[PDB]
Amino acid sequence: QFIPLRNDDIILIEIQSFTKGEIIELISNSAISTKKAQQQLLQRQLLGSKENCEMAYTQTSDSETFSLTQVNEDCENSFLINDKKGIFLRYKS
Amino acid sequence: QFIPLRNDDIILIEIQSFTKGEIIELISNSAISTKKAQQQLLQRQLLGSKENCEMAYTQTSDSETFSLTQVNEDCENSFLINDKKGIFLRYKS
Amino acid sequence: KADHIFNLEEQGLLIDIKDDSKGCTTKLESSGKITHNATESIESSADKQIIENVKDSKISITEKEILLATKKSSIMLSEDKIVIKIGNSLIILDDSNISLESATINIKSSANINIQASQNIDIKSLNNSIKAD
Amino acid sequence: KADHIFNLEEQGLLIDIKDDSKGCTTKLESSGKITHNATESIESSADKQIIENVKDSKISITEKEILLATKKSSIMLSEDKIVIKIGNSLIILDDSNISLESATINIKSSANINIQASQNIDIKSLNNSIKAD
Amino acid sequence: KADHIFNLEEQGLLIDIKDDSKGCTTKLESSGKITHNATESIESSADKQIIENVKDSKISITEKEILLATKKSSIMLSEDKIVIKIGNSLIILDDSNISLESATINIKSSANINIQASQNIDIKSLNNSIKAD
Repeated sequence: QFIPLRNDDIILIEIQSFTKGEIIELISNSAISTKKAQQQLLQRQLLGSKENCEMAYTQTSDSETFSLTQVNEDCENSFLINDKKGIFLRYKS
Repeated sequence: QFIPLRNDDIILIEIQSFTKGEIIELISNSAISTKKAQQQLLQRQLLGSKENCEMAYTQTSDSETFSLTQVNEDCENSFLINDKKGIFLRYKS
Repeated sequence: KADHIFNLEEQGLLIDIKDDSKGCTTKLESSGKITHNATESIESSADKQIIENVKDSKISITEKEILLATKKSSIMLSEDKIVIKIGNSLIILDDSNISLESATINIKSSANINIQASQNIDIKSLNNSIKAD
Repeated sequence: KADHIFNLEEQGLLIDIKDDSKGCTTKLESSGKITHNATESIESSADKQIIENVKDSKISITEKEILLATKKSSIMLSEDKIVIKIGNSLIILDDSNISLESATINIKSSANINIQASQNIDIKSLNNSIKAD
Repeated sequence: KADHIFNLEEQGLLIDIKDDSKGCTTKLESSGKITHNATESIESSADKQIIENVKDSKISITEKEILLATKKSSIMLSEDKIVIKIGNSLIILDDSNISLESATINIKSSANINIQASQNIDIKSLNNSIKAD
């Protein structure tokens, strides 16, 4: 993978000597399930600048949705896969 | 990514002081190639509860299959990509 | 304000492409049906053939012919030659000829039978050629 | 040296499948159009029906019939029986029979009217049956 | 117990949708062919036109017309008016009129020519109008 450190994250930094600092861990995210672990089971990767992607996988109490959505100005691409309906492809505005 | 710690995994835990424990490493998996590294080359991500997904990529001695399968009760979604045949989509039972 | 769907269900493909009011909906259902719909038109061109069969009942198209054929019935709309067959009963239409061949001929009407001719008439026959008044 | 595309745009599906020179391009545009193209042929078989409608103007196909029907006009290319209707004016063609029924009949030509018969002729009429020379 | 496939190969799309025995298989092969299959039916409706062309050999459909036209041959199944053209040879069928126009007319048979008329007959001619017995 090549996912370099974007801005606006939070990092522990050691200073191991004089003029030698290092980067160790991450204390940050961009994608979290803000619901109570019974309504949803999110497993996703946001990507890109402006965060206009998801490699989401949501399982609620009812279904399972695999999805590859995008949001733009007046373009909403997707790639849905359920267990109940099937395989989708959409383009809305 | 947001892949929180599911159950039934195995973890090294330090106890760095009194009433302060921490979580460091993972000693566990759910997806492994149980064959002899000449029959298969698995590179996959299982996902979700019940583990009914694969973002698999198998290269045997013959072909290369990129796949996004699902197994349910009487629903077998997929998304196959070979090098020999092409691009698939399936729904079986 | 468009929508675009591409399903795969136990029913089958349900490809519709909708505008705010218009649309073009196609299916391929697993119960053996193929349907199509539109709101304006359906065009389908080719270069040599358009053949539509239900177990030998053709409608074929070539660059010059149009057949509407079954077993024992055909319309051959060729270039400059039209044939209509039920063997043996024919109507052949040419550039300057209309021929009508059969075994028997019944011609009924109610009011008039104008049979003009801008040149001569050659009626032939056998034993009877009767009339009434 | 093939290409294969499967789009989804604001226009709609543009499925073309091209060889080095040949191709099979289909669309379903969101402006209400369905087109198709080929370089060799289009076949489309079925097992019971092929029905093509524009608000009651059919072309239907069964295992034995072919209808080309609208409101108040039809061609029923059945097996061994051809009907052409504008009610009330009929042309029924059988295995060994040609019947032509109407109200009035006009028959013009320019040069000849050969009406042969290999057996007898039974012309019937009413009050007038006139001629000229 | 359904199957659903959506390929893309060097051959082309092979979309089949199968039940346990039934099916609806479509292709678009890269060798210039388009085929379709079904086990029950094919319907295809529209709203204005259905035009099928192989380099000017139409079968067009409107809300009222049906043309089966090529170069120099046509059947115009309009509402209440049927025309069959090979210029110059026409058969025009109306509500209460059958007209048949040509240059020459040949009419053969084998057994009978019944030409009835429930009112008068106006045969016209020129120099000859011959017969035999």
